[PDB]
Amino acid sequence: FAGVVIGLAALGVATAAQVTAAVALVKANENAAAILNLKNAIQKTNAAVADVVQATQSLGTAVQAVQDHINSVVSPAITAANCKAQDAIIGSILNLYLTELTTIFHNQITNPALSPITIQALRILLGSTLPTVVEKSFNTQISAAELLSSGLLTGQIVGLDLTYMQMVIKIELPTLTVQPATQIIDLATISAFINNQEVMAQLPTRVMVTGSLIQAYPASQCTITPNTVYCRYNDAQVLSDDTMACLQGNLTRCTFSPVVGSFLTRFVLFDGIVYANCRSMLCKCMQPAAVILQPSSSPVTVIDMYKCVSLQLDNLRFTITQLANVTYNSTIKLESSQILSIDPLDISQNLAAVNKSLSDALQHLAQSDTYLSAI
Amino acid sequence: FAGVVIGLAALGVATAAQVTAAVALVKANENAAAILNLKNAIQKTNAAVADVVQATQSLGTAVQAVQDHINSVVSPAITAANCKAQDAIIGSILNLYLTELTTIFHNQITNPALSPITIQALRILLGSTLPTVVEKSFNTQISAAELLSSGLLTGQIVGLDLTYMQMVIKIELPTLTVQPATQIIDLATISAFINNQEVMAQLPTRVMVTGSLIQAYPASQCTITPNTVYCRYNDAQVLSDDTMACLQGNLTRCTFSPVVGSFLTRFVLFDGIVYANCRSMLCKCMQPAAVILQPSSSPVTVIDMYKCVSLQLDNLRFTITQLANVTYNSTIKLESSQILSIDPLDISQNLAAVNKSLSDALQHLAQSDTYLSAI
Amino acid sequence: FAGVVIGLAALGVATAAQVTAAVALVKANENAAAILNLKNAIQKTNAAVADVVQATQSLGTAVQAVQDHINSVVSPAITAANCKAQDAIIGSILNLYLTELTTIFHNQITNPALSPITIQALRILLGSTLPTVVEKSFNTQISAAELLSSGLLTGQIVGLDLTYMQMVIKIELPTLTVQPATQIIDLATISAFINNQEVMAQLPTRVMVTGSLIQAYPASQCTITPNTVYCRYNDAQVLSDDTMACLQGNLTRCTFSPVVGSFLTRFVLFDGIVYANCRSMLCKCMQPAAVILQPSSSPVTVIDMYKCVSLQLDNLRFTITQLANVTYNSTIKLESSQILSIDPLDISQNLAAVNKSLSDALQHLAQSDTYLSAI
Amino acid sequence: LDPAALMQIGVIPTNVRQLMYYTEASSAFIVVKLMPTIDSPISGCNITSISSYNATVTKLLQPIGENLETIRNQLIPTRRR
Amino acid sequence: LDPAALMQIGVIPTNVRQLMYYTEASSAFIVVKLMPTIDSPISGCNITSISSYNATVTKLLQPIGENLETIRNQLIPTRRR
Amino acid sequence: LDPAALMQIGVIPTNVRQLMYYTEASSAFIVVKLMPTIDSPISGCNITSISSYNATVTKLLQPIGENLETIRNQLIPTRRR
Ligand SMILES: *[C@@H]1O[C@H](CO)[C@@H](O)[C@H](O)[C@H]1NC(C)=O
Repeated sequence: FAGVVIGLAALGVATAAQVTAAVALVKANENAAAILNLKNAIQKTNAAVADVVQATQSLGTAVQAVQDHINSVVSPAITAANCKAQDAIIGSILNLYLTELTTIFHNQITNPALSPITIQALRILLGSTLPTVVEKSFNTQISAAELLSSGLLTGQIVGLDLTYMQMVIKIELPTLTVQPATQIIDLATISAFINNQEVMAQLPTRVMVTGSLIQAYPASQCTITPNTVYCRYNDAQVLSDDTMACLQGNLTRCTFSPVVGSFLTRFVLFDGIVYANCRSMLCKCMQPAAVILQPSSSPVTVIDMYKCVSLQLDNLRFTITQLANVTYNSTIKLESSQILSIDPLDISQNLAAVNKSLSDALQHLAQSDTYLSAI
Repeated sequence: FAGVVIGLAALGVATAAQVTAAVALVKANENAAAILNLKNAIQKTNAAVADVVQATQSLGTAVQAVQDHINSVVSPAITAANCKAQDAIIGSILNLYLTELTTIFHNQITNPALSPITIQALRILLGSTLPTVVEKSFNTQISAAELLSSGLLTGQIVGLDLTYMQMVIKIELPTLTVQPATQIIDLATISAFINNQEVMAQLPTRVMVTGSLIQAYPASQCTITPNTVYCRYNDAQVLSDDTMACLQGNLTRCTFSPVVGSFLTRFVLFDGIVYANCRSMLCKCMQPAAVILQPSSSPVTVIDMYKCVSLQLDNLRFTITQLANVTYNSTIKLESSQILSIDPLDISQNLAAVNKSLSDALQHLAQSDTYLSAI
Repeated sequence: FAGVVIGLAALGVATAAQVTAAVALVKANENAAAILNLKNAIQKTNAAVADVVQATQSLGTAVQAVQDHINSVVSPAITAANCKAQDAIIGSILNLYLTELTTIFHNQITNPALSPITIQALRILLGSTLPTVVEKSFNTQISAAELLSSGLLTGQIVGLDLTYMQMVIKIELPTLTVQPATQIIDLATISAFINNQEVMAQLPTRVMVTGSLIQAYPASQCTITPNTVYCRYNDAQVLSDDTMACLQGNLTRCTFSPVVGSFLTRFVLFDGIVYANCRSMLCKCMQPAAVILQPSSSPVTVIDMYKCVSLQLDNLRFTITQLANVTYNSTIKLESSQILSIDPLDISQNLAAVNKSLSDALQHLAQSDTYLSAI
Repeated sequence: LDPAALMQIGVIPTNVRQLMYYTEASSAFIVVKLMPTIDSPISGCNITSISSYNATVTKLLQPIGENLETIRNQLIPTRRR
Repeated sequence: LDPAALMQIGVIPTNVRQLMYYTEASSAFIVVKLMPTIDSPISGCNITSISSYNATVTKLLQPIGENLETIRNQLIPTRRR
Repeated sequence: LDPAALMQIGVIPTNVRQLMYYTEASSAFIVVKLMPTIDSPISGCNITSISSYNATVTKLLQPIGENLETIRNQLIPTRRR
């Protein structure tokens, strides 16, 4: 039973995440209560960042985002001499923070207290104190620079005293574990020249692969590093049988759309070799000197060392090096029916033409039934 | 014909909103002129916020976004010794404001003076003075906190003096009337298990309902509160007959798409009642102790107090004291043709196969055309 | 560059843009090295902006984004007393800057040094020094204001000394030349009334036109002025034969979708003429007094001075003092089959219905080969 | 709308809100001073900052300024004066 | 996934990464003081700024505060959690 | 393109613009000092905020620095030019 929660009906209509957050919030009662118990002590301390202790034991950190800036401009004494001057400068500091607050706190929803606090919202709320807070209160092996510069950090409000204007917030740093046998792979396209058209293959730009399973995985909110992707949640999407088959190497199941080609989308470098559309672009081999022609049987050209040792592509000049494990039968037969637009207006024009073609068959069917049944 | 306007060709090519803005601009003539008439007085005043008064009556408010900062850091006399140091901070203060100004004023279009000044743009433009202007320039029931944190406020430039560098802006707070017999409804989907697939219904996420009429209504550029949606404009969209039928309860006209399910999209709480996909997710009841199973003919499961008084959903444990309204009201028989992808690549693939099939029908139609004619 | 580069393998997998950038990086070796050779001097100089000069020769500009602020808050002599306050204010200033740095340098990709520094990133990087830099570092006719407010300036990191924390960046200002015989044209739509429905034409909103060639040309990244579009990369898209045909005046090949009309989308001003949907909107002429009626075979109404001299459109009243040229007839025959929705959900529903119809036209065929073999 | 039937296929009405429109607007006039006032006496010193900001800001608002004047000069009310 | 075939039609895998998932979360509590402390003694002066900032912020945080109390009051753990 | 026909169905050409491209660029070198200078004399204290700012900015930039070094060290322009 752990600790069965009573009274979820008070949430009204809530999502799984909101329920989960609601549970966590009440699970945080005692800590939030304990911190807010010290609201007066906290309020009297004049500091940008200060330790929250209870009987020598630290409970958290009190931060004040405009504290130093106030200290640096406020007169050692405020009198009727100052007043107008002091109230001017102070008021502009507070008001600026207030304008910032109003960009992250806008109640539009049923349960405003359950919305996550993002890193963006955290920067606004903590100001210059954010780096200090991250640097201290996370005994981790992930650098502050990485924590600050990504979406790993996330907050939840677990307390709020309106009289003292103190907001207790719980920041969580997810400890991450690799998912075994899984890869996230990003796919780019250069143009290919297929059945007299410059085209690009239409596929997801980022997929998840585990064994024989492939799914679109456009990790959009996720934290990406060069070797790892971290998702707080999931956003995978089902791929059609055709896209799956295409991605598994049945190139006749692939879809290509015509494109306006350009230099920058006609080739890539791949560990020292070049994959280029040498039909839509001039691939000039300098050593051995020759123009690299691309047969129509090859959608793209593999320019390895056997084809060219020194290459010129417009203003680019560089040498090609050996790459192991590069294989290709390079002679693929594709059908022109694979070439089409996936633009909604274009599809609907395509559909409208089929619907029309069909109506002419439904007619012919009727003529051929009265041509029959007369016999 | 009070009050006609002549010379609309001056606008070049313009939208209705632009024309409307043009007409409001020339109405503002007298008001803008009376304000700019005091540009000398306005300029001499050293204040961040200040009243613009013409013969004991107020026309508006004069704001200076960086003034209090400037007042604070400049010495009470500028010498030849100072110069370098004072040119530094003053310059750094102005160049910062200048950099912000360049983020809201780009020369892109025909009639730049008619473009609305948004709250983001007002924030940049007024700086720390904005909360003071909102707190004093409007006498409504609407709190300053709500005015600052919403898109309710909007402005139009109605005057400008490049020599004195003074820009007159007209700020408009709308006065809002509830539109009768109209609701804006937000729709979310949890996954359902249908014809052996975990799927989700494909529907607009926000709709407008008036009587028997239903339209899609993303309140994208709108101000949204827990009970209310304010739209300056009207961005409704026409729904198809199928989507309409489906939203009115003919569930055999719905469209579902296979999804990668997850815990957080397999259930909601709806006033204490759980709506859950208990096939794709383990629905464990603690009292009476049972795993709630979901039969095929039940796309989702309703769990109220009669089914389970204490539920565990993975790590969530909670009681259920409420009761569901038990309108069945009939058989939920869904076909498999309702399960499909609305992703454009997928539709494209589908259409191509439908067209491939039509060509087969067409040829067989020309073939039967022959056997019949050969009689 | 010009010059043959060895060792591209070191890039791993790289796009043409990345290869190009890396070649530029090595071209800048000398320039970066010379500036960084003065890192000691540069660091000793207290200045927000200062010239980097060697042997009466300026190599570039050294900038310090927070220097003036630090200068105006730092005690003339740090002692044991002010040390707590001095470190407080200093720490806040660096930490705020640090926070801003972490918003532009997330480490996500393979070759991070090749990523372009956008103007948004430059603003953060240089702070208030950016206006000073742009004004001095470029000998051009294009104003500072245009440079600061557009996306014309990009940077590339060409040098970095980590010990001295100095980053050399190359900023490029493009030198732009009109492409001959080519226009970029923006298309807006008002609603039309066609075959008893209020609709809008479905077309790309921005096109590139050269000769008889038309392509879709959104210029989302591009820098746009009232007369000119500068794009770094040509991002054109191929249009279908139907869209081409429609755009070239064959109105029977156009596509229209039903819309929820509004006032602001029912008319436009065009050089003093009004083009309006006078069926869905009341077009009330004041002089001569009439209501302009729109025959259902005119999709929109042209209101020039022949039809009206003083027009009222709800609350707008204006004179029409321009004459339209008789590029007619206004009478246009369009089929209802041209009216359809291009929303993916809708297309998919229409495809399903077409598939169903075909499904049983094929069935009606197989059970017509049954009647044709029994005869 | 049939909320009960929709929930049987997992479609959930999460919010029900009223729609507002407006009929009239409360208005206020603002004067943005783009150039701060510097009151302290300047003796033997050229503050290059002020003029450089002046120049660039002025150029930035040129198009808006030219547009206001065109409109204010050529868009004339037959009733307002 | 067959990269060798994909590259023959111009499909280039540019990155291959590991997928991480969350299992345990290290936690930390923070108090944000929205109101800043003024230790300077004030005499013959009403700093009207403190007051209007207070009032406006307080209103900005009404809904959060009320949601916090509602949930604390209605959502009761049997023996937590 | 036939704008006349198009206006008959409510398609309005609102802007006609020239297309620009570039054949060369003017460049300028900026060196960004990430660490400000403190000419104030220090007596009997440690400005600890400078060090931690230093470490963090340094860790933030390591991947870029590593990448520049790699490229500068292994991407070598052959003779001539
Ligand atoms: C700005 O510059 C112009 C032209 O130099 C000058 O006439 C004007 O008075 C200045 N305005 C302000 C407020 O600096």
